[PDB]
Amino acid sequence: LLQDGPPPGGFAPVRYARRISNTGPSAMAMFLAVSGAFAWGMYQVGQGNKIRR
Amino acid sequence: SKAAEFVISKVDDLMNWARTGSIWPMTFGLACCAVEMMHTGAARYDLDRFGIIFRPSPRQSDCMIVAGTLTNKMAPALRKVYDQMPEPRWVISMGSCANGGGYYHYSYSVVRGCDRIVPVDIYVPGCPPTAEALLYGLLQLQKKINRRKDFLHWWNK
Amino acid sequence: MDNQFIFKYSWETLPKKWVKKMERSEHGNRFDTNTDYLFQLLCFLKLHTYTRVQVLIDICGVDYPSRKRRFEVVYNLLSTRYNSRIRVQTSADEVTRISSVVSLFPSAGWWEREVWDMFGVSFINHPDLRRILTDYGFEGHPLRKDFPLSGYVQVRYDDPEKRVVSEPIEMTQEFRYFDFASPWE
Amino acid sequence: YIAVPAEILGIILPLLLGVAFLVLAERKVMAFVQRRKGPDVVGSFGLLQPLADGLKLILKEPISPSSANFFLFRMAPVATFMLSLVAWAVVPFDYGMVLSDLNIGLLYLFAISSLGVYGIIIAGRSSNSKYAFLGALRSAAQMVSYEVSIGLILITVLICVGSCNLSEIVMAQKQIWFGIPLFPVLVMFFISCLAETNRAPFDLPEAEAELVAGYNVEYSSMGFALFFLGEYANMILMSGLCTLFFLGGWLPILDLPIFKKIPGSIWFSIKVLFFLFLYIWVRAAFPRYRYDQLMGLGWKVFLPLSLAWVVSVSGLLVTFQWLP
Amino acid sequence: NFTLNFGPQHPAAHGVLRLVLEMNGEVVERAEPHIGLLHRGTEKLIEYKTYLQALPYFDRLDYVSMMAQEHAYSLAVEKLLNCEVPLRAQYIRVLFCEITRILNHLLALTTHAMDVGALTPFLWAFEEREKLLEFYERVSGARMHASFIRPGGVAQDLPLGLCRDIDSFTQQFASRIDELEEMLTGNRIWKQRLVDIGTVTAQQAKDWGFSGVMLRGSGVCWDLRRAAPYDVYDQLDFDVPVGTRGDCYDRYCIRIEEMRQSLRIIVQCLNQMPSGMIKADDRKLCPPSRCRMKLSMESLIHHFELYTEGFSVPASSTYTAVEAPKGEFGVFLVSNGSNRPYRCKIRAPGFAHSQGLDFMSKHHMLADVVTIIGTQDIVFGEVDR
Amino acid sequence: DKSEVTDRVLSVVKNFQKVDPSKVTPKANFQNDLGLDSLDSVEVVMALEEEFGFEIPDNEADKIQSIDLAVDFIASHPQ
Amino acid sequence: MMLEFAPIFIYLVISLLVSLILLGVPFLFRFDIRFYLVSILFLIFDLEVTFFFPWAVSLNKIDLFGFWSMMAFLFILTIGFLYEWKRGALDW
Amino acid sequence: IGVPPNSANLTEARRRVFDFFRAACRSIPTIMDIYNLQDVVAPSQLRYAISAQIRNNAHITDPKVIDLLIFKGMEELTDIVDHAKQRHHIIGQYVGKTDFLKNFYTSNYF
Amino acid sequence: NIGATLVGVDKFGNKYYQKLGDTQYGRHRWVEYASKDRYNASQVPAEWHGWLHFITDHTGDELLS
Amino acid sequence: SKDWNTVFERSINTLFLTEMVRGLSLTLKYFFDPKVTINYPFEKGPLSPRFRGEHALRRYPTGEERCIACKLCEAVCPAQAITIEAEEREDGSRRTTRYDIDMTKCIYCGFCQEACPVDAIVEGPNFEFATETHEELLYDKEKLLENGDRWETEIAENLRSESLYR
Ligand SMILES: CCCCCCCCCCCCCCCCCCCC(=O)O[C@H](COC(=O)CCCCCCCCCCCCCC)COP(=O)(O)OCCN
Ligand SMILES: CCCCCCCCCCCC(=O)SCCNC(=O)CCNC(=O)[C@H](O)C(C)(C)COP(=O)(O)O
Ligand code: SF4
Ligand code: SF4
Ligand code: SF4
Repeated sequence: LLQDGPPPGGFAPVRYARRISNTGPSAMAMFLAVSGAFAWGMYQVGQGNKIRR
Repeated sequence: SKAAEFVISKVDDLMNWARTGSIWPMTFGLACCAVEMMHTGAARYDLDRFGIIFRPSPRQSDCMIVAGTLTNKMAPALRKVYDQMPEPRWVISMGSCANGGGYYHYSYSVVRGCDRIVPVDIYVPGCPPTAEALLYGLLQLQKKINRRKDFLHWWNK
Repeated sequence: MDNQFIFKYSWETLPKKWVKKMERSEHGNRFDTNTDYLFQLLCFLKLHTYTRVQVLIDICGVDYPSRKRRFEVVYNLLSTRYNSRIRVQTSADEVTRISSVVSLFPSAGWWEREVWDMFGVSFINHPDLRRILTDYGFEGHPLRKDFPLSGYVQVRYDDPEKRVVSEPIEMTQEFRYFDFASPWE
Repeated sequence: YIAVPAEILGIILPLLLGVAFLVLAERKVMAFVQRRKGPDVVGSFGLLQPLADGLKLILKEPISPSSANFFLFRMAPVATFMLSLVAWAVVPFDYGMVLSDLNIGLLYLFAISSLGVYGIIIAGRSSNSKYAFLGALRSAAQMVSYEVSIGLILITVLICVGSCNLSEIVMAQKQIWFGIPLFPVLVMFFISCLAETNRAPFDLPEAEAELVAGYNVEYSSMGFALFFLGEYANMILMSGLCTLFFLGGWLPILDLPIFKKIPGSIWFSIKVLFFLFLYIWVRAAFPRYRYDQLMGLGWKVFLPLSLAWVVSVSGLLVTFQWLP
Repeated sequence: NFTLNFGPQHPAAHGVLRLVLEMNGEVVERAEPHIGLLHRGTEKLIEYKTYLQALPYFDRLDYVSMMAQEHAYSLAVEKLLNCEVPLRAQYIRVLFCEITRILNHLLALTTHAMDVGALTPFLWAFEEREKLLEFYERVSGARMHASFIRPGGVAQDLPLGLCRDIDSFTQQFASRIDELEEMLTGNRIWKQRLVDIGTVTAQQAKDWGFSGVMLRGSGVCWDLRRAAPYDVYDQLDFDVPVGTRGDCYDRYCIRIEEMRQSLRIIVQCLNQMPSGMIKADDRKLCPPSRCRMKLSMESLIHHFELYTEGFSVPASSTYTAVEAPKGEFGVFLVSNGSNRPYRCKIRAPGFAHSQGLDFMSKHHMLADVVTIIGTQDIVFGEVDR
Repeated sequence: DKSEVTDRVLSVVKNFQKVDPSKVTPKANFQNDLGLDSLDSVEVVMALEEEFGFEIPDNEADKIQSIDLAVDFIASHPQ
Repeated sequence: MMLEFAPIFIYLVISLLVSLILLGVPFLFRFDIRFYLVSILFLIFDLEVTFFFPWAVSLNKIDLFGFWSMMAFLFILTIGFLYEWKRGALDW
Repeated sequence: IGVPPNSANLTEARRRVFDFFRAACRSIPTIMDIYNLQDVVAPSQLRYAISAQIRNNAHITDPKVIDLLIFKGMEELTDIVDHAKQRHHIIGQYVGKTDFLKNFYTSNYF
Repeated sequence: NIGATLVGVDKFGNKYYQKLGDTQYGRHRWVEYASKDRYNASQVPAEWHGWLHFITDHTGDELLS
Repeated sequence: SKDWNTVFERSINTLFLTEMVRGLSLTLKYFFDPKVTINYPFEKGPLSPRFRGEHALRRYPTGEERCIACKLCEAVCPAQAITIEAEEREDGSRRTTRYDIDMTKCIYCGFCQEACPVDAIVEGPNFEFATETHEELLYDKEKLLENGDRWETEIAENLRSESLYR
């Protein structure tokens, strides 16, 4: 007389549709963050080589 | 003999501690009991906590767990696997099919337990044994290892 | 596409002398042929447009140790696009070669060997017919009603020679057969 | 002059203990990723577990098949362990904390790295197993293939520095670390070192019982232990090299605050720890490469790209006369 | 072309799998799996035990979709008996079959991934599978092998505090699926190790009898629980994922979508759960209540004659078929009219999948064979009966 | 030549426990003169191919019913 | 100069002794061709690296002539490597 | 190759029996080479053993039964030749007052 | 070792603790064995066995009545 | 087909391992989260009142053993583990003189538990009974009765609790 079952009104809705987020770094800006860093770093390496010389 | 007894007792204690703190069982899973055996090593029970890392080959493993039924065709393979292991060779008969007959125990192509071959040290009963049951069986095996006076016997002889 | 339509069609379309007998029931539609017009019947049922039976589910086997044709192999079929099931069966014999159907359905290659292994009904024009389930040195066919449940040979390890050797069966506790059969039924 | 073996022992024993504890470190930090704890019952937090493993391997008398050759099957782990340990004689820690101050240090490291291929070739053949021999041969081929990428990246580093001395390279990074300008070269070097030591997504030796089973499938406790020790020492060595070339070996991060006056021997240590953490992270982050695409990748993605990086760095330095 | 002997003795390749194959050095020509190492002998042992004693045989076969296996036997016995089962039992049977489907898909996905090399999602998914094995522990006596489903209805009623826990699990199971999927679908290595591997055409799948995910991975919309719905599935709303290319990647996507649909069906069954009795009442094939057989004479007689003799199925024969997680699982019962089955052949979906390995590994790499084994989800309990 | 190999193919025939050296000739039929069975004949053929490298193919193994034919075939063989 | 190799030799000897005693302690208690091609490719590029080493170190002394004389060598062997690429010696 | 259809008459089965015996004799060096048995037994009396086993069942007249024995013999031969049968089994199968008093002394059931 | 409260004692001396979470399992209730020599791996009595495994909400002291 | 603006993004993404650092960062989110494993010797996993473990022969509160040798359990056991021998005592009532269970054959299916008309045999919640010898697993009558006596205070409570079912 006490069968287990859903509560009066039913359970809450649930999502199952593979929610997609976006936590990626960037799209194109990483190319600049690499290239400008490369140029400035090579300049710094040149200055270091001059000091060592 | 009493003067040189403390040293041999300490050596026995050290060897027993070393052998109990790192057992490398070989997953010789055969049937549904292999599911529970790999399920013990999951994130909930963490079989690795006791230094129970598994091994892929019988050359390095010092223990093996016979999880699952043992048919007639796999009996020679089981014997060959057991032979290749190094000297200690502790064997655990997980499940109810491996530790004597089993739920079949009567069909033509079934070995009535893994005790006709590969002599067993610990019998773990269940179909399939609960993960805690396998953990208790491993603890019992560790307790068995602690009773080995390896150096005392070789020094008395 | 349902049971009755297929029954009418295969009663009309099928050439005679192929189906020895047929049944129509809710359990399943049967086409019992005469162990020789099997390849032809399956080929017709596979290629015909109104009966596009494409997949062979399994090849069964029943041992009746009371009829002259002892064995009875059963071919379960299924038509995917018509969504219908046809169960064709024959009558075999312990010393007789029944034709194989590997050419039509390649999946039958292993059920063929399994039926050979369990019962002993050999087949013609089959590439292998090697034992697939029992031991390499196994003797006899186990699913026959003659074969004892415990079997004929046991397996154990003996120390005089370091290998696993077979031996005559000798059980500690015999299989207790409980005879629950009662009258009034 | 009798104190040289004291230095040698002070190098060897801590390094062997470091390998032993690195095993525990990976087995714990990989378990924490998978909602586990790892070995936490033997010692305080498993800190005694490596000792237990070592003692268990000391015991459990070896099986010693030695079917084909008594010598080579027994000498190969010795050779690979010697090669793993010997390259530490030139790595500088802070300033004078280096065993040998070679002027050809990079060439010596290159020779040692390329010379470890035999340890998995003679060992592979010595075991009478087709699955062991063929897998060991393929692993040797992979290491040999990535050796050239390692060498080309070393040339890229050497162009900026101007000398083969290892201790001089770190002093060349006073202005900035080499990870800033040529970061993609650092990434390529790290991936190649992953492939060189058979670790993370290239470790087909531990591919269970596939086409590759491993060169150490049939080895006793101690031979397998020696191979394991040697290749984890190689892992530590390559992490140290990667953090010594493209990162300051002992130099502070940016020496702006005042607390960066701490000894430089620990900067090297924390950087090596960071790279070891990346090693283990990559291992328990990605699946494996099949051997066919691993070879194609190593020959068509890392050789031309490292060659292009060599050419670009050399041209840029020559054009602006930013040469040492 | 030299020949090497596979056959590892560990569950890191599912165990019990000889698989002798031909090698040109890097490309496999013909692979011959040697099944039979797990031929326990159930099919012979079925005929010696009554219709109730033979139920636990079906849990052992395909021992990861336990309640999806005895369900076929129960349906076959019901069809042979003209037994009508109450609605609540049908709903809970559907719910537990969906739980079996989820368990099988999780285990198959993670075992296949660990075969590839990805070992971290393995423990995550077994952490999530703990929660469902606990549900199995609750309703039945045992975690894994649960003889919950009987020919009449189910063995025992659900505990009071079960549906709340099941819904609480389903609240976060979708997020767990997303977490497991983000590590593999979007990954680069996973794509190059699966795409264009083991491609099967629809004609090949039909010819080789690949009913299941392999059939649906070739573009064939053949779902047995929608084409031939047995329990209350018409009321339930779900979709049938169908692949485009027969490679291993689309089978993986299909399995993920199948897990999604199983979660949806579990939610629907939890919502639409009627009251009433669980065991049948038309025929006498159900035990009397233990609070009833102790004060009634006819009830005690029925209890005695059912737990010794069992119910006698009238003489007939049939082939049932349910949608097991592996594929189509069917039981071919032949009844002699007595209380023991005359012949009970078990159509294992993994048998055909394993035989169809020879043409799938045609001109592939050797390490390309373990992924083909993983993608077809073979357990050797069902293959060797 | 035939004489060199006859002295050796006569020796192997003595091990069949049915053939008496008092009833053997260079012209001696196995089935008729020696009374050998057809199975005994094929065992004799089997003993012949073990004498040397040749296998005595199936097609030509049924035209050596007489000992002289077998001797001629063995002598006139490359192997 | 060469006095920095004596510590290396002694270190090698001590490492050999330790490795020997490590395994001395427990006693107290079918043909393929791609491999050969990739090995030759490694040999060629190993010679490339061997030639690269003197060039990179002595690069400030020689400017715009040594660089181009090395780029010509790189171009020749890049043509060779491209020929290896198309002839199916890199993919399997 | 594929399984031939059953023989129509006994003379067609007789050539099949001879062909099976021929193949068994052709393959007999392989067993002696891959199972490492030279001092225990010589190849010549293996011929006698095979002939005895093939002549014991010589009274069967039915062509179908003879064909089935040939089939089973071929399966056994392929099992032995291939690495299926295991050592000390081929040699196991191959290579007073009165009987009543012995049988009485050993057991009741003889 | 430490937790929210302490739930009863045992004739064998081991003490049973109990912690309460909010929504996730883990660190609910455990046992601190009185002894330390391998603790026999099984020392809980029949009354406290049910409470430890969440079989019953009875403490075990209440299970005696 | 490409527009010189999408090929740039696709080439860059395949060159900077963005889809790999995505998973790399994903794997790290559980590193600092609380763990899930349990200290088994101290805290054990949650069971259910219906758990089927080591068998036990319970007896009446008066002291008489509850088994009446009806042999329903022996006749319903699918594994054929139970062997029973009965005899009329000099008291007059029927009882068991030899009731043993082969724990190696037993599969813990609970058929024997639900076949008793008097609830003589039950499966206790004890899942830790691994032994060292095979002959010890053959549970005779005395060992099984001792098991029933040991777990009576909890077996009876388990039976009373889930008595609303079955
Ligand atoms: C804080 C210190 C941290 C130190 C460590 C740094 C972080 C390391 C983290 C490593 C994590 C990832 C490790 C994964 C291991 C395996 C990854 C290999 C993947 C791979 O090889 O794919 C290749 C592409 O990637 C590649 O090619 C890789 C090389 C990319 C180099 C970048 C070159 C860009 C040049 C831009 C120059 C800019 C300046 C110009 C003036 C080929 O791709 P595929 O074969 O799979 O697909 C079809 C292409 N045909
Ligand atoms: C190591 C090798 C492994 C395999 C070894 C072999 C194992 C299986 C052996 C086969 C066992 C059998 O019985 S299978 C073979 C049994 N079949 C027969 O014996 C045919 C009946 N006999 C006749 O036809 C004639 O009497 C005949 C005697 C032939 C000649 O006499 P004729 O010329 O007047 O015809
Ligand atoms: S004990 Fe049970 S679960 Fe384990 S192999 Fe035997 S039947 Fe399967
Ligand atoms: S069913 Fe219960 S009462 Fe009957 S014989 Fe078995 S244990 Fe005794
Ligand atoms: S649990 Fe099942 S197998 Fe075990 S004794 Fe009871 S009825 Fe028999």
